[PDB]
Amino acid sequence: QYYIDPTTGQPRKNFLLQNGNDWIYFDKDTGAGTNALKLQFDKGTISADEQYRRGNEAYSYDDKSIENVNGYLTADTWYRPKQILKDGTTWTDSKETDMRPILMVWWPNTVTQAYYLNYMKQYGNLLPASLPSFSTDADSAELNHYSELVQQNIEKRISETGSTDWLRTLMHEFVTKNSMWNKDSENVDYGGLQLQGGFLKYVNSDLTKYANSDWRLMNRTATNIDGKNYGGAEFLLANDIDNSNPVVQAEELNWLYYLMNFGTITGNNPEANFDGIRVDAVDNVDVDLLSIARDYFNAAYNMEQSDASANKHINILEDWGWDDPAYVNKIGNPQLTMDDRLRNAIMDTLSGAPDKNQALNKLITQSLVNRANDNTENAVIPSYNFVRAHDSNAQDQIRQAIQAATGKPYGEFNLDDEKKGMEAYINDQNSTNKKWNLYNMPSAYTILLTNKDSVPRVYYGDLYQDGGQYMEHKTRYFDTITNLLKTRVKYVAGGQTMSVDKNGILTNVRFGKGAMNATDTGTDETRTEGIGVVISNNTNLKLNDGESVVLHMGAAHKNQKYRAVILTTEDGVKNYTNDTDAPVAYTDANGDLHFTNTNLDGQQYTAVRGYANPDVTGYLAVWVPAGAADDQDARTAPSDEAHTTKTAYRSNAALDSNVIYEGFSNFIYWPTTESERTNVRIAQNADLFKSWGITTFELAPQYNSSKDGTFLDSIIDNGYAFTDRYDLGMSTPNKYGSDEDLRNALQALHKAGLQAIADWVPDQIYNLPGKEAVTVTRSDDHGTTWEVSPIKNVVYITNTIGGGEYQKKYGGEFLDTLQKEYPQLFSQVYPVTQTTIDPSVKIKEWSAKYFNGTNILHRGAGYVLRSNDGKYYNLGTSTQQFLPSQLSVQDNEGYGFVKEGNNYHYYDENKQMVKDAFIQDSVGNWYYLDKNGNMVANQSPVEISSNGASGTYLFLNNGTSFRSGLVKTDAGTYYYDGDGRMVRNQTVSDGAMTYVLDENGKLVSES
Ligand SMILES: OC[C@H]1O[C@H](O[C@H]2[C@H](O)[C@@H](O)[C@@H](O)O[C@@H]2CO)[C@H](O)[C@@H](O)[C@@H]1O
Ligand SMILES: OC[C@H]1O[C@H](O[C@H]2[C@H](O)[C@@H](O)[C@@H](O)O[C@@H]2CO)[C@H](O)[C@@H](O)[C@@H]1O
Ligand SMILES: OC[C@H]1O[C@H](O[C@H]2[C@H](O)[C@@H](O)[C@@H](O)O[C@@H]2CO)[C@H](O)[C@@H](O)[C@@H]1O
Ligand SMILES: OC[C@H]1O[C@H](O[C@H]2[C@H](O)[C@@H](O)[C@@H](O)O[C@@H]2CO)[C@H](O)[C@@H](O)[C@@H]1O
Ligand SMILES: [Ca+2]
Repeated sequence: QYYIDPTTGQPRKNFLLQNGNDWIYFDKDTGAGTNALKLQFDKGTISADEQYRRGNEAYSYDDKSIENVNGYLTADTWYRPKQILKDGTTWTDSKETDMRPILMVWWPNTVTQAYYLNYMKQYGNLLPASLPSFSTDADSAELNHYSELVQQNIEKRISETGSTDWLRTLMHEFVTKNSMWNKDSENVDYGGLQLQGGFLKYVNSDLTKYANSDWRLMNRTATNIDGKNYGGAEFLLANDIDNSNPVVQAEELNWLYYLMNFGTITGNNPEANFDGIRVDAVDNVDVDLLSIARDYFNAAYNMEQSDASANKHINILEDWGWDDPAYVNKIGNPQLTMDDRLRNAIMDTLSGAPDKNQALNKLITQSLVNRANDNTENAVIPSYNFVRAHDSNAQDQIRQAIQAATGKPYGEFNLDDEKKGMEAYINDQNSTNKKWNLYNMPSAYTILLTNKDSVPRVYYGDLYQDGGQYMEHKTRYFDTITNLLKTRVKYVAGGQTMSVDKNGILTNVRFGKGAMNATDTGTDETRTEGIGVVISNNTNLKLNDGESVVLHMGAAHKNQKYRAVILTTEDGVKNYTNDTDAPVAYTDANGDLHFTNTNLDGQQYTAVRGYANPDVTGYLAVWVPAGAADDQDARTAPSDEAHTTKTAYRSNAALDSNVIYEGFSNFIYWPTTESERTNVRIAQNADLFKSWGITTFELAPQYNSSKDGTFLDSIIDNGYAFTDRYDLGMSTPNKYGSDEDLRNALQALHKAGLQAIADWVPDQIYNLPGKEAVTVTRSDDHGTTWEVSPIKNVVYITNTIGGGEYQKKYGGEFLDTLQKEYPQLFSQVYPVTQTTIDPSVKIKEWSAKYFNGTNILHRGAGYVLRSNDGKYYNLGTSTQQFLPSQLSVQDNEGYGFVKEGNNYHYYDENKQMVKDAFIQDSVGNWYYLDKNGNMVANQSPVEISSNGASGTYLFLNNGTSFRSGLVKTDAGTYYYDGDGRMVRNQTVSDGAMTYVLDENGKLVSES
């Protein structure tokens, strides 16, 4: 049962021997002999082709074996295969860490497969650089051979690097070059409020049921409560919160309570709570939120009881829609509407270039208030007005200056870029011809701060340079505007008149406290109060000799000395902060002040004429009575008299006595030292703000920025773009300081008698790190289906799960207290939902079910993998378990080596019988299927063309092709080479053995 050559001691291995009628086969490994005629084909044999198919199957359909999102697969999915083609050569059982890209073994179509091969060649170096591009007409057999070659090469590179890090990067780079897997399939469009290039609305589906909602009532703003009109755009930025969901509404109330009691809650400090809110993005949320905030404020503070009660909590609305004020008034002015008519009148008549400004008359009429003869109180819709805001004529133009100074694309910049753009923006601000800054700021602010029936709001960036550390540099308008502010405190009160003369010149008068009309004789304090303003926007203004400008100061101001507050000069303006050295003018017996093209009593700059300089383009002069005491204060305290209408604010002298300060710019820099922190500096300057008559300080939103760079707000970290609603400089400081700095700023403000406004931002949340599979539809800013998009009811990977530790800690945590103290909040029925809020679920973590939609995420319409007929692959978590065929186990019945009658056959991948072909098995044996498809296993030399020319083969009874071995017969000994072909007429070596074969193949000698 062993065969040795007794003369050499050496054993014969892989040796077929005839002994009489018996044949003995001595095996390859040990030379152990068996009856050759009883060798049987191994029924469990599989081909090398089948071994390859199976190696690449998924190890299992576990979450652990196949990267997924809610069970769905993506173009980025890696998986654990059953086996790894280790080092490109050796199939080896996979470890749990042997993840491989699905795109190594699967492609959505042959085109993408072809493109994959070209990419892996060109950028991966995973095929020879010489090889020709595979084209659209490329053959499947050819694609598969080179796909297998890429795998072999990938495996080789993994073996040498010991890593797949490189392959993660390479594969993702390839993925993003496919339209179906990048922004190109997402219909990028910036129309309307698609600020980030488009939206996907979330829709109900059986495929993503955990993301369903019964709400998502969109665009239900002041003009669209019943949903039967168009309304404002629901979608604006990032992850849109569904504020029509009663559970979300209760969480919005919870958050509002957190802000209003922030000091108590986070610092056990009753001096560090906010006093009012700004409602951000009013026209982009369910208007129910306005009544919800109302009702909370009513219950906590009795807002509607009196002016004294309402005015202790000044609230504002970011409500741009021109129909909003009528509605806000109807619901009780719980938060002050803006007057966007009036701000636009300033834009059209003062703020434009000399060739743009329109007739000044618009200032009188285009407003919630007609100001020709404003001689009454509590008669109009109360409102705030402003000339600029952090995002109104600031952020676009400042980005334009940065683009100009650096040449980088619009809205892209680092800190150095910003500084360089800021230098260009300030130089422009200091020019007569401005490209990026508004014109006539002193005149615009003069209108802002001398208007009756208005709460003016002063913008930080008109006092201090927008970019810089907080309050680091002043604008050219700082002296002008603060002079206006102190002057407003001291003198501005009573009735108002405005008119425009035949020369287009505006006269604006306030009579002083105690006088409503030009004919009122006034009270004690009227005399040295009031103000007279002359404005032109005509840089070429020239009065003809004899023509005049008359300010009708009124019957309280007959035969009276006036002095200038502001006069225009050739190069700028002159400010007078008190009577000293201020030019004077006297009213006549009627109370009229007269100006002409001639100076008054030799006083330079007292003639009316046009100028053009960096301050004034046109004309500005401002006059007040001389001889006011230094402590004169023309403000009115709010009455505690019961209201007789359902309203918080009323437009009257007490409300008018308020000034809001928007105390930030988007372009405040991150502090380099603790002393540079915005909130530190606010705390130190509370008495200064007070001295300007600021009664409420609007702080920036205090939420830590998501820092994700996806919009300006998360580039310059203003606090409008955040993951964690309750994290106010708490996990780490915000741009303005730590939460302790915020609390100290609130306390300092309160010590000075100022209120503080919390910026309430219910519209959206950014940068949620948890992926989620959600059925979506590409849509416009109103959630109208984007008709040309293929993304309609398509599963898409969103970033919707998370919200930070403070949302977790505080989410829904004050609802108990609110229900206990103010049960009436929980029975109110809101007009859009037509139901109450729902405190029964606390939101501690966000997910898709709580959102209306998302900006487009550039993952591509087909990022979530589907079969040809549109069926989604899935582990079975959210829909039917279904995997690509290459990942799945196959039914092996009638495939591979099949016995039929007395013969074995081989059926290929198409269940087709294989004829006249060699097939190798998984352990390296070769078999041959003859021209009738029958395996040859007859142990006799047979002629076969493997292609040219004909060779002599021998197949043992198990079907294996005999190779690299001797066959000793009674008629002679023959040698078959490494290809299983009989050797004739040469000398060969096989290991230590040298064989000489004659022309018939008979062994002549060995050694
Ligand atoms: O004409 C309908 C018009 O209305 C809305 O736009 C408003 C927006 O809601 C306001 O906040 C503000 O910007 O004024 C706009 C004009 O009223 C829709 O959002 C818009 O698509 C639509 O054109
Ligand atoms: O901030 C959300 C707000 O943005 C848009 O409003 C513009 C407005 O159209 C302009 O007049 C400009 O001066 O400033 C605003 C803020 O950028 C939307 O139109 C509005 O509906 C939305 O609430
Ligand atoms: O608010 C006083 C103002 O009212 C009228 O103008 C309104 C007009 O009634 C409205 O339809 C609205 O859309 O805008 C106008 C103001 O911009 C008077 O015509 C006007 O003289 C008066 O100042
Ligand atoms: O065909 C391009 C098309 O795109 C946008 O139109 C949207 C539209 O805004 C939607 O409300 C809805 O009807 O689907 C359309 C896309 O199929 C652009 O607004 C439009 O100008 C343009 O024609
Ligand atoms: Ca919204």
